[PDB]
Formats: sequence, C-alpha cells, structure tokens
Amino acid sequence: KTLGDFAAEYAKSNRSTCKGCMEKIEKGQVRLSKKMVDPEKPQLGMIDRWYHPGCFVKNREELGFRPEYSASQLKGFSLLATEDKEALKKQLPGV
Amino acid sequence: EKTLGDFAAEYAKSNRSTCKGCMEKIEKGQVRLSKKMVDPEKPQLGMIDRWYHPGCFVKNREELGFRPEYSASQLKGFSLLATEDKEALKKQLPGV
Amino acid sequence: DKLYRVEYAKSGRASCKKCSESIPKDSLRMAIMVQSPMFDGKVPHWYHFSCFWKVGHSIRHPDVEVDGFSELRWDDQQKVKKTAE
Amino acid sequence: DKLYRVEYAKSGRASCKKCSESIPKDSLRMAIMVQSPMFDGKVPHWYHFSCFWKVGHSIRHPDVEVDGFSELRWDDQQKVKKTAEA
DNA sequence: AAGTGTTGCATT
DNA sequence: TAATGCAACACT
Ligand SMILES: [Zn+2]
Ligand SMILES: [Zn+2]
Ligand SMILES: [Zn+2]
Ligand SMILES: [Zn+2]
Repeated sequence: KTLGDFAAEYAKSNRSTCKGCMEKIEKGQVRLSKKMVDPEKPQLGMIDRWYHPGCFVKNREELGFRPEYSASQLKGFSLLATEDKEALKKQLPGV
Repeated sequence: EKTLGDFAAEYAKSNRSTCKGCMEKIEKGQVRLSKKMVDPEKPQLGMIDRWYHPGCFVKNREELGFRPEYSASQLKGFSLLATEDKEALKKQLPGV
Repeated sequence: DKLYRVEYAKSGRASCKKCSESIPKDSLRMAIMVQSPMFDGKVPHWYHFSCFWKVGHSIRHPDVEVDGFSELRWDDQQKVKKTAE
Repeated sequence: DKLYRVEYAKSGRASCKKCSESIPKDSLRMAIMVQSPMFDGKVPHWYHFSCFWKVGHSIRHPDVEVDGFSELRWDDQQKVKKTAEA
C-alpha cells in the first residue's frame, strides 16, 4: 500500500529548493515530497514540494506523515538504490 | 556482418534537415538516406551525415558511390525500419 | 472578474481542453473561468479559437462578456463578434 | 596564423582535449593550432585554462605567440601572462 | 567536431 | 497545470 501524496526520487536538478530549510537541493541527492497546493501558486495547483530527507523527518508530524506509514510506502521508492532504501527505512520507520 | 558503414537509413528526427539531392527540407517522420562524407562547406567537422530523399538518393546512386553490389537491406539502421518501409527501399535499392 | 477571457498565448505550454492539443506561443486562445476547489478562485480553461465555440459557448456580446476583449486587434475583435453571432 | 589562440568560448559545445569535459559558454579556453587532413588548414584543439598548461606547453611571450591575446578583457590577458612563466 | 537554432525538460 | 528559466537534442 504505497502512499499517493508522498513520493521519493533523486534530484533531477540543482535548482529545486527544500521547503524545510529554504536552501537548494543538489542534483542526484535523495529528496522527499508531499502532493500539496502551493499557497503562492494555487492555480496549478496540487503539486510537489520537496524537502531534504532530514528536513522531512524533522517535520514528519506537521507534514502529515503518520507513524502508521513507512519509508517503503513512498511513491517511487522501488526505483531507489539499496544504500538509499535502507537509509530512509531507518529515518522513516513504520510502527 | 554485411551492413554498410558509410550508408545509413532512418526516420527524419525533425523537419529542419535539408536533402542535398534537391535542396529542399525533409519532413519529420519521412524516411531518409545518408552518406558518411565530409561536408565541403564545413570540413572541420569531418565525416558527418548528408541526407537525401529515398528518391533523390537512388537518382544519384552512382555518383554517391552506392555500388550495385550492395542492397537496401545492407543500410545501417535498416533493421529499425517498418515493414512497408523496408520493402519500399528494397525495390528502390536492389542488390545484384 | 468576467465569465470569459481572451488573449494571445503568453506561452506555448497551454493546452486546449477540447482536442487536448498544444497552443502556439501567440495563437488566439479563449478560456472559460471556472471555480477552483483547491483555493476558492477562478482558473482559466483554455481552448483553441475553433475549439472554443465547439464545446458550446453562445455569447451575445463578447465585447463586454469577455475579459481583455478591448486589448485585441480590431480584425480579431470582429472575427470574434462575428463567430459569436 | 599563429601557433596558439585564446578567447571566450563562443559556445558551450566545446570540449577539452585533456579531461574530455565540456567548456562553459564564456570560460577562458586556449587551443593549439594543428594541421587538418580534411581541408588543408589549421584546426583548434581547445583546452581548459588549467588543462592547457597541463599537456606540457611552455610559452615564452604569450602576447605575441598567442592569437587574439590583445582582444580580451585586460583582467584576463594579465592572468595569461602571469601563469605563462609558471 | 563545435555554433546555431530549436525542442523539450524541470520547478513552481 | 501553464509561465519562466534551463539543458539537451538536431544539423551541420
Ligand atoms: Zn532542507
Ligand atoms: Zn530530395
Ligand atoms: Zn483545441
Ligand atoms: Zn579540460
């Protein structure tokens, strides 16, 4: 049961900003997101807002990432590397 | 094992390529042939691709150095063509 | 704050809601203003000039019903007023 | 018609012959003029500013040996004359 | 083989 | 979901 509004992937570029610390995310770096409406551009509007894996877990509660779900339930998680999969599994445990 | 190296065939990746057999543009998707030769106006690039319409090509088969020995099936990238296109070139570029 | 809007495509990334095709970077596009369940505001539904009148849009007087009408060219303003008649 | 040439990459499609990496659209590139068996003429072999002196090329006076030396920002031609003896 | 022109990505 | 930036392809 993979979540629909929570995805994980490698930074397709270095011009995406982490909305958890407001600093750029280097390309290739692992990044998480939640499918939510951007208050500054709601006319899109339900898009992707990215965070560093650390910045994400730091706001797990406020982002609505219930303790019920785990890292393995992330959309696009299957397309990650092994050292990256297990890295998120320890940062986003289930229950 | 028998495919030519300096003669290729493919579908026009764009509509901005010019046929050097009639000097008019080749519409995208259209089948096009080429010869790996050195463009005289840009020799610095060395051997590249100069494209022709399948018809414009066969019209200059001799001058382009496409000996009667070879056939259409020996074209580089020929295997990646459609059936109706393969056989279309086979009748235009027969072997011997 | 009108029901309709018309302008020259600010960009070629727009897409007709009828044929689902792209719209040129300067083509004549007409949109229908619809409510957005995501932020409580109107959002443009762009169509091709021909695709617009295809999805049924009987407009009496475009000059007032359509927003940004007085910005277009007289040639098109009448081509719209005629197509709407 | 000089042995060397220097300029600001007229495009970012150039490639260093040393590290085989791309060159920025305005980076300082230096090439070595070599004979071409294609059209009877010289052809540029572009390098990165750092990659250039790496292939082992000692230039005494760049201002004259290098073509287009006088045709660039003052700030650069001094940097060229500096790293020249080094 | 590197400039030019164009198309398509990526983020919002 | 369409308006910027960018980055990469296609031709030569
Ligand atoms: Zn962050
Ligand atoms: Zn032709
Ligand atoms: Zn349409
Ligand atoms: Zn280099």
